[PDB]
Amino acid sequence: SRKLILFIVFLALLLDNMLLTVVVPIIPSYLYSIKHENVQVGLLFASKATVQLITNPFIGLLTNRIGYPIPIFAGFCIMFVSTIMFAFSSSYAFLLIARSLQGIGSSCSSVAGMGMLASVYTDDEERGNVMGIALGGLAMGVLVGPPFGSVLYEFVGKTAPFLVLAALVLLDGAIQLFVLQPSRVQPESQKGTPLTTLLKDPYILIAAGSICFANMGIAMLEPALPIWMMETMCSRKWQLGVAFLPASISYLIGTNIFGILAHKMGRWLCALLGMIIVGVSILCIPFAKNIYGLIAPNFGVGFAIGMVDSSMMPIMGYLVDLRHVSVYGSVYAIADVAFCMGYAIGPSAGGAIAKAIGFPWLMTIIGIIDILFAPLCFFLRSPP
Ligand SMILES: NCCc1c[nH]cn1
Repeated sequence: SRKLILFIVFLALLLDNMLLTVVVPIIPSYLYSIKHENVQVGLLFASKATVQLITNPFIGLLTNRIGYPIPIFAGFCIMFVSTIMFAFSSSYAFLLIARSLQGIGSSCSSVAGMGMLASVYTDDEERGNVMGIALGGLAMGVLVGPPFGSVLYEFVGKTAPFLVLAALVLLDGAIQLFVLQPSRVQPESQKGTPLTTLLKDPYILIAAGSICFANMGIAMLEPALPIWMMETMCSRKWQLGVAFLPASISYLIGTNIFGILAHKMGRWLCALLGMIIVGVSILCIPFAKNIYGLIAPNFGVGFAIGMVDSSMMPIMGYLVDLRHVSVYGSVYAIADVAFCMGYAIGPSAGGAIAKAIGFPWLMTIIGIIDILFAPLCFFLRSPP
């Protein structure tokens, strides 16, 4: 019964994304009051991604030395401490510390869980099938985070969503202790194909670049779209809120269906078509005149990014087996670094560009870049 390991990675990713999305509404409002009674706010937002990017390679190396369960449980402990600090700390410095620890725990959870899922699901088809579910864990977390945080903030109080998240994290830790049992440190058999050799690989680089650009598109789109909506359409707050909902719904459906549909169609073809579709949707976003015009391109963006992720993570695992030794911590650290590359410089660079040139020009540039990179996914196809 290795399904319990899938549940642990699903719960870990889901709770991580719940915390990440509950935090985004609550933190600016709380700060916009203590200061009374641009640089630092962006630093607080990007600290999680920056620290996760920094500590991904170290966790990738550590998983080879001490196995996966100890990093997974450590990621749990760090996440629980970060949740408690979010609950009870009300200073900006402590908020930054909590964000940095959340990033460290996110790195541990993501890298170790993806490596463990790759190692226990050695089959090519089942690897993608379960990684679709694991990736849909993040989509479910993103979907059910903001409403959960909002209702628990409005009805009970500020610390209630964080306390409930901490209780759910404690239950996740109890089941982790029951199934993983990190009683002792165990090493893996062989070495790990040092990162210097993995990054020289053109195919691993192509997969990481496709993931990075597909995620950077949405990472620049998500914070820079509401500003342009207020500039042009003068939409209401709730319209600014439900505009990106189709992207999340479509990402969930696309991930959960293409985790299985990518093997029969071809993972390279799925990534190529995903890049083309996300580029086309990003190009067509600026032409929408109202929310009803933005309903479909956001769906396309989310669907295509789901295809890209669900086809490219199993490509990373397959490439490490095909050309290197079968150790996955380092390669999935590479993939996580590719994700946080978009997640870190996404908002700031996107805003800077949208200030220098118009928002439609930024969207056009992102779309043409994605479409131009799409042919590069052809080289990922198997020789036969
Ligand atoms: N690691 C986050 C993957 C993702 C979800 N949505 C967009 N990208």
